[PDB]
Amino acid sequence: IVCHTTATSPISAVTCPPGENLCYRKMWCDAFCSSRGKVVELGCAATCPSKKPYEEVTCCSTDKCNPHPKQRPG
Amino acid sequence: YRGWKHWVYYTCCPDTPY
Repeated sequence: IVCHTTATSPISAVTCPPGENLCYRKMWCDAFCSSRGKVVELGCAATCPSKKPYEEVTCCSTDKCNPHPKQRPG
Repeated sequence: YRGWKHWVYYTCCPDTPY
């Protein structure tokens, strides 16, 4: 179960590895947010209790959860 | 003065491979 690198980028040398878990992705999204975000962050967690009212982090399991610069504005 | 800002926080303008 393998994330990409993160932030700016397509590539480097990857894996969230020994345990535990999930590619913990912060995404700003001001409200609304209509065409808004352009904010990654991520540096892995052990656990999924990020799920709350004014967050950002949601947990990021399964694969590469990783988007882009969201902005494919489209 | 200033130092300072900066953004954000954007994934804008990748990395690049090339």
